[PDB]
Amino acid sequence: ERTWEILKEDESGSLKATIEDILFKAKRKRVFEHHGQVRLGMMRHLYVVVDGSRTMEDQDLKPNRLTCTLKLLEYFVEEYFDQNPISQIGIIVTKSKRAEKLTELSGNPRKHITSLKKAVDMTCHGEPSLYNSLSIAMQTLKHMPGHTSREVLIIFSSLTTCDPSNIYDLIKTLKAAKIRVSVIGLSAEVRVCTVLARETGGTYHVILDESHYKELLTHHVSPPPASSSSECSLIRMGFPQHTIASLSDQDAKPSFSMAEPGLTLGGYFCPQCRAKYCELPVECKICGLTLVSAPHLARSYHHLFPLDAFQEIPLEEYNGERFCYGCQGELKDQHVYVCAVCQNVFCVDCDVFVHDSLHCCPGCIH
Amino acid sequence: GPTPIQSLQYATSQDIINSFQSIRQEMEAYTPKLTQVLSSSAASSTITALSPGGA
Amino acid sequence: RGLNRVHLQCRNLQEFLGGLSPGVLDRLYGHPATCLAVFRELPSLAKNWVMRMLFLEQPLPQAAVALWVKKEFSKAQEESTGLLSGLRIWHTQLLPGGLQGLILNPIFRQNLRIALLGGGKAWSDDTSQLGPDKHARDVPSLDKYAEERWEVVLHFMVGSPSAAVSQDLAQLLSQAGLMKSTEPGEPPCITSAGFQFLLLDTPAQLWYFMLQYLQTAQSRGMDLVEILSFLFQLSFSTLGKDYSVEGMSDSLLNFLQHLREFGLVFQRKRKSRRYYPTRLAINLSSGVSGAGGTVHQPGFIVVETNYRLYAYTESELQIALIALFSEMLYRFPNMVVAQVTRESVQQAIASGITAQQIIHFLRTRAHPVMLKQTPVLPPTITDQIRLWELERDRLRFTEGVLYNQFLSQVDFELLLAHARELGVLVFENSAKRLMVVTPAGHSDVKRFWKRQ
Amino acid sequence: LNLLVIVVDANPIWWGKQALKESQFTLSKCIDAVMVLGNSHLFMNRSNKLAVIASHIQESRFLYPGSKDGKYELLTSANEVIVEEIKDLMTKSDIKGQHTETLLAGSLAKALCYIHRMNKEVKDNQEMKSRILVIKAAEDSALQYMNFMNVIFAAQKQNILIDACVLDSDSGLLQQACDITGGLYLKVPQMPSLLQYLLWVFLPDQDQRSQLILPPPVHVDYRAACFCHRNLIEIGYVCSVCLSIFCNFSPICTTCETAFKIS
Ligand SMILES: [Zn+2]
Ligand SMILES: [Zn+2]
Ligand SMILES: [Zn+2]
Repeated sequence: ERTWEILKEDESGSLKATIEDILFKAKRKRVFEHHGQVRLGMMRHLYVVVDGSRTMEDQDLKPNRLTCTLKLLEYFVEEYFDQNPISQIGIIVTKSKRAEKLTELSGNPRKHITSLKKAVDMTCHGEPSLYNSLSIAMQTLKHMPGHTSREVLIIFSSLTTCDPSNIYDLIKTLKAAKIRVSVIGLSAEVRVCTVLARETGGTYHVILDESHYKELLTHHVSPPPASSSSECSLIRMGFPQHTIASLSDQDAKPSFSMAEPGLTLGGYFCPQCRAKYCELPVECKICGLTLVSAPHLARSYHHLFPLDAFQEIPLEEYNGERFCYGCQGELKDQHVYVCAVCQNVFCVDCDVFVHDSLHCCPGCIH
Repeated sequence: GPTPIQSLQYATSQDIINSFQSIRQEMEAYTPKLTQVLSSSAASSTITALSPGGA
Repeated sequence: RGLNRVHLQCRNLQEFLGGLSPGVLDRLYGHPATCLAVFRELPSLAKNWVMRMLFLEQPLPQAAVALWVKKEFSKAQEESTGLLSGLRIWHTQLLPGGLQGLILNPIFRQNLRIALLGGGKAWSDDTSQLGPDKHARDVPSLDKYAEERWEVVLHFMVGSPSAAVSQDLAQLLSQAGLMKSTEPGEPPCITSAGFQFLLLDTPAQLWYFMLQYLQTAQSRGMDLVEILSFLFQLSFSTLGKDYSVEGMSDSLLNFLQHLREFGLVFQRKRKSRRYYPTRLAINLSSGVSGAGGTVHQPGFIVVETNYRLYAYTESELQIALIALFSEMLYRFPNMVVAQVTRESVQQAIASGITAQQIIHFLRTRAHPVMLKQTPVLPPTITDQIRLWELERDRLRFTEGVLYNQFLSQVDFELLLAHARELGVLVFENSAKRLMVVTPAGHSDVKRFWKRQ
Repeated sequence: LNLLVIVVDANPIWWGKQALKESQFTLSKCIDAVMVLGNSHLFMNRSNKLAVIASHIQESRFLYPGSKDGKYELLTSANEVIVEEIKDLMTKSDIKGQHTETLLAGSLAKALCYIHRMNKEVKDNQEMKSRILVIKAAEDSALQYMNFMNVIFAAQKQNILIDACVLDSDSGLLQQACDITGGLYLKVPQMPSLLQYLLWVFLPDQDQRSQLILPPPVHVDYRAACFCHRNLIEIGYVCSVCLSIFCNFSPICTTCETAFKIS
C-alpha cells in the first residue's frame, strides 16, 4: 500500500515538481577501470560456456536470461574479434546434464554469430554438467599450443550442476594444464564456481543489470595477464601479401579457402603451402602456420603501451586557452582533463575518446 | 614499427634554413587568385589522365 | 466533376524555371547567388558534374561525360542530364568532326566562378560602412515577427479576427485560387488547394505562395528576374547582419514593401534604407521540413495508436487546422485533445485533401517524444487514414468522347488504328467494338466517321 | 549531412625546397586549390559542414573558424581565416632540426576527436557523415607508425572514410590507411592541376563513390620487416609476449626482458 504513494511528493512540498530533480541520477553511467603494464595473453583461445538448463528461461533480466545472454554474447563476440583478430572463439552449451560444443575453435564471427542466431531456438532442458563442459573444452585445449592463452568464460544461470565426478579432477588437471577459467554468474555467488575460478586463475562475477553484464563482459574483452609459467614462445607467423588475378587469371586458378566454400580468384596465398584464402588473418588448416596481416599486429600494440588517465579538475584553473586542445572548442563543461606529460587541455570527450579509443595522446606525440 | 628501411635522406642545413626562410617569405607575400586556382588546360589535361582510358 | 478533385500542383524550382525562356534564365544567371540557388537545388548527380566541369571551356564529349557514372546509375544520371540541359545549364557544342561536346552556359559558369572566387562584384554585397542601426532588432524578435506575419496570413485564410492584410494580398490569395470567391465582398472562404496549402509546411507554403506572386508579378508589372535574384541573395543573407535598400528599383521597393508586410524582412520604417532579413527568407528554399517534428521548431502533436491526438498547442490556428480532419474532444490550456475519425477525415477528403497531406502534416508536427523510432505515425493510423480515402476515392472521372456500335470490326480496327495513330485513344473494348477518345479528336473523328 | 576534414602537409622542408626549386606549383597554389575545394564542399550543400587542419613540423593548427568584415559571408569568411591562419602559422615560423617531421598523427588525432564532438553535437534525426582528405607532400615519417596505425583503426571503428593525396614522395602508411579505411590513395602526376583531381577523386560524396567510375584502388603490398636487421619478412617468428618480430629463430627477445621457453 505504498506504490501509488512512492513518488517524491509523498511527504515533501518541493518534491511536487523537483521529484525528477531529486532522483535525477536514475539511468546514467560512467565506465572506467584500471590497467597494468604486465604481460598479456595476446594470443587468445577463449571458449564460452553458457547454461542450457531450464533455469535459462527465467526472467531475472528484461527478457529471459537466454535472450539477454545471447543479445550481449553477439555484441561481445563482435568486439572480441574487433579488439583481437588474432584470437579465436568457440562455444559450448551445457544442456541435459550434457554439453554441446555450439561452435568449434575458429575466428570467424560469421559462423559464430550465425550459430548464435540459430541457438536462439535452443531448448532449455535438464540440469547443467560443469564437468562435461570442462571435459569437452580441456579435451580441445590439450591440443592447443602452451603459449596460446587457453581460456574459458562460463555463464552460469542455475545453482546446481550434475557432475559425474568431483570437479577437483578437472581443476587439478586445469591447474596443471595452466588453463585459465573465468565465470559469470546470474544473481548469485556459487562456491563451486568461485573456488573453480579463483583457483584456476580466473574470476567469478555476478550479473546485476544488463549494464553490469556488459561491464563484466567488457573486462573479459581485454586480454588476460600472463605469468612465466606459460610458454614464452617465438611463434612462427606468416604475412602473405594479397594477390589478385592480375594477368587475366593466367596460371592463377580461383580456389575456395581451406576454412570456406567461396571460390576466390584473388586473395592471400599461403607462403608455406600456397593454399588460397580469401580472408586474412586465417590459420593454415593444412599447415599450422598462422597468417596475419601486418596491420592486425599493430592493432593490438596499444595493449602494450596504453595511455594513462589525465589530470581531472572541475575548472581550467591552470588557465589554459578557453578552447580545449585536441578537439577545438570552448570549455563549456566545468570539468577539465590535463595530460600528465604534455599537460595540454582536454575535455570530457578527449578523456573518454582519446584514452579509450585513440589510445594515443596528441601532445605526447609532439 | 616493423617496416623496412625507406629511401629517406637529409639535406644540408643551408637547404633547411633556406626552406624555412623561403616558405615564410612566400607566405608573407601571398594572396589567392582565380588564375592560380585553375586553368582549362590543366583541368582538361587532368581529365584526360583521369578519363576511363587515361593513364 | 468531370475530372478528379483539384490538386495544388507543387512545382519546385525545376518545374518553375523549366518553363522560362533561356534569355530570362541567362539574365537570372546574371547574378552569382541565382546560380548558387539553382545549383544547390540540383540533385547530387548534377551538383557534382557541374562542379567538376566548372573550370573548362572545352566541349567535353557527351559519351565520356555519361561514362563518368556506373552502368546501373547512368540511367538515373539521365535525370540530372535532362534537367541540366532542359534548364539551359548544359548546351551542346561540337568538337572537331562534329562530336557532341558539352559546355555549361558561360554566364552560369562565370557567376558560379565569381561566387566561389573574386569577381567584378563582391557578391553584390556591401555594408556601406554604416554603424549599428537605430532601434536595434534582435534575431528572436525577427523570427517572432516573421512568424506573427505568416500566422496572420494563415489566420486570414482561416478568416479569424485581427487578420490584418492588404486587399491586394487578400486579392492575391483569391487570385491564386486559395481563397475561393464563393460570395461577394470576398468573405473568408478556402478552396481545396487552399486547404491543402494550409496543411502544407511553411517552406513549401512560402515557396508556392511566392510562385503565385511571381505568376502574377509581371501581371503586376514586377521584375521576375530582379525579385528572384533579390530573393536568392536574401536566402544567402544573415539574420543578425544588416542589409541596405540602396539602389533598389521601385519594382523591388513595391515587392520589398510586400516582403516587409509579409514579414520576410524587417524595416525600421517603410521608408528606411536598411533592413534585417528574417529566418523565413533565409530558409526560403525548395526543400523539406522533415519526416518528424521540425528541426528548427519541434512538433507538438502526440499522435497515439488509439487515434487520439494530444497536441501540446495553444495556437488557435494550428488547433483549427486539426479540427478540419479530426474530431476534437477537449481543450486544455497547454494541450488539446482530439481524435481522427472516418467522418472527420471524410470531411477533409470531401473537401479535397489527400490523406498524405494529413500524414505529412502530422509528421512534420509530430511531438519530439514520438521520435526516436522509424515510423513516427503508427502503421494502423497511417493505413486507416489512407484506407478512408481509398474507401471513397475509387470512382475516378475522365471527360472523353465515346465511339461505339460501328458497322463492323473493320471500322473499329480502323478507328482504333486512327486513335493509335494520333495517340488520342483513352480506352477501348474490342469485344463490343467500343472506343473512347480524348475530346480533342471529337470533331476530327466524327467527320472521319463519315469517310473512314 | 556531411563533414569534410581537410589535412594539408604544411611541411616547410619540402614546400621550402619546392619554393626554392621555383617549380610551376607551390604552396601558394596549393592552398588556393584547398580553399576552392573547401568552398565547393560547403557550396555543394547548404547543410554540409567543413573543417581544415594544417600539419606543421611542431603544431596541428585549426584553420577554422570565418571573418566578420561582411564583404561576403560564406566563402570569403572561410578563405580569410584560412589565409590568416596559414599566415600566422607560416609567417610566425621557427627553425628546428631536432624534431623535423610533420606532426601527422597529432593532426589526425585532433581531427578524429573533433569529429567525435561534432557528431555527438549533431542531432540524431539525421547524422553527420564525415571523411578526411590528407594532402601529403613531404616524406613519410616512420617514427609515428605506432600512432598512425592506432589512429587508422580508430577511424575504422568510428566508420570514417580516409582519402589521401600525395605530392611527390609516396607513403606506405598513408596508402595502407586508404586501403584499410576504404578511402582512396592517389599520387598526383601534375601538381599544378591538383584542384581538378580533388574536384573529381576526393570531392564526390560517400553516397557517390559507388555510383561514379573512378581509378581502381592501387594494390598495397604489406611489406614488413623485423627490428633485427630490418630485412623483409613473409614468414617470421613473433614474441608471444611483446609481439616483436624477428626474422629468424633466437633464444631471447632483443626487444624485451624475456627468454623464450624453447623445446
Ligand atoms: Zn599453409
Ligand atoms: Zn599527453
Ligand atoms: Zn618479447
